[PDB]
This record gives sequence, C-alpha cells and structure tokens, in this order.
Amino acid sequence: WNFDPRVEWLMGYLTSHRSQKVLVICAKAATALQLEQVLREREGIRAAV
Amino acid sequence: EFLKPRLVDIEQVSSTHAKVTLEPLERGFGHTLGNALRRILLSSMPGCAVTEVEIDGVLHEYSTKEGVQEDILEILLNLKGLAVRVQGKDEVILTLNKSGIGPVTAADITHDGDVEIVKPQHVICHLTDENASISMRIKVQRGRGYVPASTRIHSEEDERPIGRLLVDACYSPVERIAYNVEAARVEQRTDLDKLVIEMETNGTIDPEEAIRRAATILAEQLEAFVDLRDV
Amino acid sequence: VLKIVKVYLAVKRRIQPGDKMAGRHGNKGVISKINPIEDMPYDENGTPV
Repeated sequence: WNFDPRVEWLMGYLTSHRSQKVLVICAKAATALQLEQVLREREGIRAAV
Repeated sequence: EFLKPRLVDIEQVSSTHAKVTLEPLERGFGHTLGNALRRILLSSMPGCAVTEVEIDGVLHEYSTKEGVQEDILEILLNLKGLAVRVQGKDEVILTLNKSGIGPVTAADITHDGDVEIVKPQHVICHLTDENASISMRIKVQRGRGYVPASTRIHSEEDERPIGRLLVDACYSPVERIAYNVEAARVEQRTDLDKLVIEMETNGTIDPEEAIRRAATILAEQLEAFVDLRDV
Repeated sequence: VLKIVKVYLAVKRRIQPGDKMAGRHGNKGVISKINPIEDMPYDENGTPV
C-alpha cells in the first residue's frame, strides 16, 4: 500500500474533494481493511467497512 | 507651500542589518513618522513559516528516535527558526531525507524553484549512526502576526492524521527596529531633520519592500480616515 | 481484580493571564496583561524590555 499508484490517486482525489461522499468498491474484505488502515494511518480518512 | 520626504541612500551593512535614510523631513514630523513606521513594521509585516511537520517513525511529539540525541521537541524548536522566502504558492511541501553520521543542516533540503532557504547553514539535527536515516515533509504557509496551534485547534479542518505535529506560527520577519531623527542641514533651510531607520531582520524581507508596504498600509488606512460623513 | 489498564495523558500548558510568578527575594505577582511587542518600552538601541 506504499507504492501502488492507485492508492495515491484515491487519497489525492478524496483530499481534493473533501466535501463529497464517495462510494469505493473493491473485491474482497481483506483489501478493504488494508485500505481503511492506510487511509487512516496516512490521511485520517473516516471509512466504514 | 510645503516640503515632503524623499527616500535616499539605503546602506546595507550585513545581509540582516540595514540602514535606511529619509532626508527632507519637515520639523516635527520626524518622531511621528519614526514611531508610526516602527509600529507598523513590528506589528504587520507578512511572512512565511512552517505550520506543521510529519516525521516517519514518530507517533507523537514526546517519543524519541534511535541514533539521534536531541528530543523531537528540540527538532520542532529548530524548525521554528527556519527563514524561508516563498514567491508564488501559498503552501509548499519541503522534503528532507538524510542518512549517515553528520549534522543535518537546512542545506540538505531538496532545492525547489519557488522557495528560497535564506540561511542554509542553519542546523536541524545530528545523526550518530551510519544506517540511521531521517525523512520528513515540512509544510510552509504565508501569514501575518502570531498564531499558536491551540487556537487553530478549534478550526482543526481534518487534523485526522495522528502523525501530524502542529507548530506555533510566528508570521513575522522583523526582529528589531530603531530610529534616530538628527539635524539635516539643507542648503536653503535653518532647522531641518533627517530620519534614519536601522532595522534588523531574519533576512527574508528586503528593506525597500518593507518600508514600501508599511507606507502603503498606513496611507490606505489614512485614506479611510480622510472622509467623514457627518450625514 | 481481573486486570487494570493505565493510560498516561501529556498536556502542554502555556503561560496565560492569572498565573502566579515570583522572584527569589520574596517578590510575587499575577501576570496581568500580555502586551504587543510595539507597546513595550525600548532603549535607544531598540531592544524592548
């Protein structure tokens, strides 16, 4: 979750559209937990799984 | 039938210390202008300074890194003194990455175009281990006055990243101001005075621009005063 | 008692009006006002007290 450019794009878009609710779809729950952890520990984004 | 002051020679003794002279000042306006400028300079000069810092291996201000001897708080204290000139943008992100034994000074910052690091010799840290490495990203803003972290906490605006370390902002470049009004023998006049403004700054604002901006602000407010409705 | 969890909070308190300050000779006082830099007295050289 440090070099995959998709994550940086997601963060950048969210931090640039902070006033928008965004629905993000992934395949499996494990990847969703990793995404919550990275958005929290490096941008503090509130995300429910 | 009046006189009016013209900006004359501006001696620069050092990079930080400067003398500015104003020759043709009418009697009595010497002290008035001296004090007004001193006030405006000390109070209202806009500058840029670091607002918050994120270092990698550190959760909070009070922990400690391996291979450094200063505490993190002292690192913030060192960052508070960094004198920087930003030209175009309002918020810049500087990146510091250094490894190995040595003093990490301000010079090691990655050289960007729009940002000028005034004092590259300014020390930041001392490493003590070959494999010890520090990386950090310092966010620098423009502002006026003095704003501490704790007041801005009301307006957090998603301070959510726990890695964020807020620093108090001293948005003011001028350290010291003195002035002397002394007799200015003008070839066709008896009793005229010249004002000499001696100024000490952190080396970001140039003297000419400081004086011009101060005069601008004072003239604008005085303009606001000139009209009186009485309606 | 099954178990206990202790948590330490650290808080940075800055000086503000109303705190008590003293000297070594028995002189006391309450900090009454924070003045702007410009208002404070200054010697000819420009250093404020």
